[PDB]
Amino acid sequence: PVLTSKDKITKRMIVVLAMASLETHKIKYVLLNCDDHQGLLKKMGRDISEARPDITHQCLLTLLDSPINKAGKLQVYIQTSRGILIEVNPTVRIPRTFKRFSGLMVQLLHKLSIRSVEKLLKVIKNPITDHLPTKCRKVTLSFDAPVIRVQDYIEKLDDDESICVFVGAMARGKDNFADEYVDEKVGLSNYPLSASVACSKFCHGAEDAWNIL
Amino acid sequence: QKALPASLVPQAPPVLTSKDKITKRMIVVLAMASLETHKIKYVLLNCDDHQGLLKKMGRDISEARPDITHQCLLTLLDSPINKAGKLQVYIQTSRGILIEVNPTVRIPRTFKRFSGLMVQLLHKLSIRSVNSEEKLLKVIKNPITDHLPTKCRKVTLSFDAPVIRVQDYIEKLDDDESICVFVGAMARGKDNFADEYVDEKVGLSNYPLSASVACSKFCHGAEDAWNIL
Amino acid sequence: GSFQHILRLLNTNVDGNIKIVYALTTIKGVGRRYSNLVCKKADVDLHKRAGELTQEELERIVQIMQNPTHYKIPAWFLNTLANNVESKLRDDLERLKKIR
Amino acid sequence: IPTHAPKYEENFNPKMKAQLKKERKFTMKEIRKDAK
RNA sequence: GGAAGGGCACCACCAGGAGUGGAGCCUGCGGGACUCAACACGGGGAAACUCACCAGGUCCAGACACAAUAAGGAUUGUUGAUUUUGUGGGUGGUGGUGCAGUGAUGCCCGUUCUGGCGCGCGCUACACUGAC
RNA sequence: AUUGCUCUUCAACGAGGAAUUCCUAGUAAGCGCAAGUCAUCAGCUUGCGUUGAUUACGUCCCUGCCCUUUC
Ligand SMILES: [Mg+2]
Repeated sequence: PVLTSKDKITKRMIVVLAMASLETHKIKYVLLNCDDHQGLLKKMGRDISEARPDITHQCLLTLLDSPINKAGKLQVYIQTSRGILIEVNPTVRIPRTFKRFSGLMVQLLHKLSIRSVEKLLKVIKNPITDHLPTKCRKVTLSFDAPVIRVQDYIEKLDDDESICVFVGAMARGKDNFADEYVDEKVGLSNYPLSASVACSKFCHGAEDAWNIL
Repeated sequence: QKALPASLVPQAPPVLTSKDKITKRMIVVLAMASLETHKIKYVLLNCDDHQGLLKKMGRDISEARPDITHQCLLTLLDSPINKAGKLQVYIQTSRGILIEVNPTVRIPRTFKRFSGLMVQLLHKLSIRSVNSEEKLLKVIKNPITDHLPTKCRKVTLSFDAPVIRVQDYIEKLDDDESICVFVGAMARGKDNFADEYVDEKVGLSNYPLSASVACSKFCHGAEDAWNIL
Repeated sequence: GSFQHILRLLNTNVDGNIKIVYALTTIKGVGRRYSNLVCKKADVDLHKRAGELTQEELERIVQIMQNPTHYKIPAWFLNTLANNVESKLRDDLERLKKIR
Repeated sequence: IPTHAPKYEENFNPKMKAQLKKERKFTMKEIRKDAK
């Protein structure tokens, strides 16, 4: 069965893409990009470094294309830096190209939902916690945190439990976005990790831990 | 219980190069990269941005997607194994052009700047660093075989091939040897492009895998197997 | 004393491991032959590297370079229109176009 | 491992004095054809 | 049309050596799918769809409380307590938009000027079989 | 302006992709010297001389072109 926020009992891998830099600007509304709109964002006063929705597209691509999504054991939540929280239906097949991804995001943010004929992409009311499973463990990706084997971590946790991973799609910033909800922060690899690799890094171990294959 | 070595300070591992063949290393070949340039200024041909032009060339625009190579390079380049200096990348273009990627490079994350780098590389045949000390991207002479290590195992990613465990596979292989993977960056096509070079083809899973996911999934196996962390 | 691995001469960093002539050539305005002559006037043996140089040798070299004529360095030895042409070319081109 | 950024041009062109010389060659050739 | 028997060819096989194509110089000839339901799909110069867009120069940032100065004069472009000096001090608010003029209303968050190549030759290098 | 010399300045280039052209003995390749003698040529044409190789010198198997059957 397709996993949804309504169902809380089933064990699953939750991945929260915190600090997602998705924003629509009309001159028609178009997703702001670091490269497409440099002069405009200079007028807005925001630095172009933190104007990159490409990272979220890359993280979504690897996560949705990851095995566990195919096995029906993964759901993705995206928290926009502006404060917009987005749920991603596991069944979706997001556009592989970024330009078509940008056009999808602007449709989502304005229409608040995407219907093709269960919302594929649905904007939902904060906080994240109410949507998350009732019994679930929360962790963040921290470089400074101790390095832990993702596989060995998952087995030592319970079976009824689910796991939430809060990954920062931000280009640069302090790793305190999800400190308020999380109970402990862990390190995944010894070297610095990009958000996409960390999501790819994490999901493979759960596949090994849960024998998704 | 043991006295520490003379020097514990961590030093950067050597940057693997085609000249060196002895060291055990990871080789990933992004075979069948769809990278083509055409004067409109030269632009890397894209499936969506350019549709009428490739129709004039007579090439199927389904096989006109360089971003698949971009994401595979991105996920492959940023993998910790590259940070450990145990992985070195080759790209075989659909045209037959072989491109050597130095592990030190940092390709742009956005596709638009990535396209600009390919067209510069394909025309100038090489890319120089900002500090001007090494050629990060260089076109090299085919076949791939001469560049590869003297003792090395060759495998491809085949959906139809038996499903294997990457971690168990790498452990059972010898140490002095190396391992080559030939990944199909094509959106859809038959998996015989590396048949002449490879000796046996392996499947990483039953369900279909994306090219980037398979590269990311495979390399995690080496890092766990080799304790790269 | 200790060999000088690097030296500062005329506001330029010169490596000790290079010979005196081919080290002094690094200085702007100093080539191979000019450095050779400066050394020969300074009465410095050319076989020595730059690091073996004593302070007096370096100071004498400085005064050779700064006062060449005072030390008998030979005088012979020591050291819009384009746009108009473009416009004329354009006039030529347009007239020739009018012919054809 | 060390990381070095690649150097490239945003738009590739395959200074003006060379451009001036290039036009001369075309003008030299074009005139000679007309004379012939 | 077929068949048979022979010969020949660095425009054939075979074995190698030289080049050209990378760099510098010189020079001849010619000028409509969708690993991508939803989006994106006839487009081309960063941006600019008809008064736009891009880059710069002016004007706008006075709530209120207290105290002082102060009518024999604080401040104004000649005026008269509007300000000025010091201490404290709140607010996105000529906001917009969707709903049922009205509503503790859901949602979000400026002004005037000045400029705008394709095909080919030849020579030299990338050193210690070398350079001087 | 012209052609030489002196000094200084000191770049790209670390053997070159897909491909492609030529070549069997005084031959490939390297080096210079002379004359510009009605076409062509001006660091280009021609001539002259000096040093001097590797490999093959066999086949119609692939390709191509022929000969004979006054079959
Ligand atoms: Mg013969």
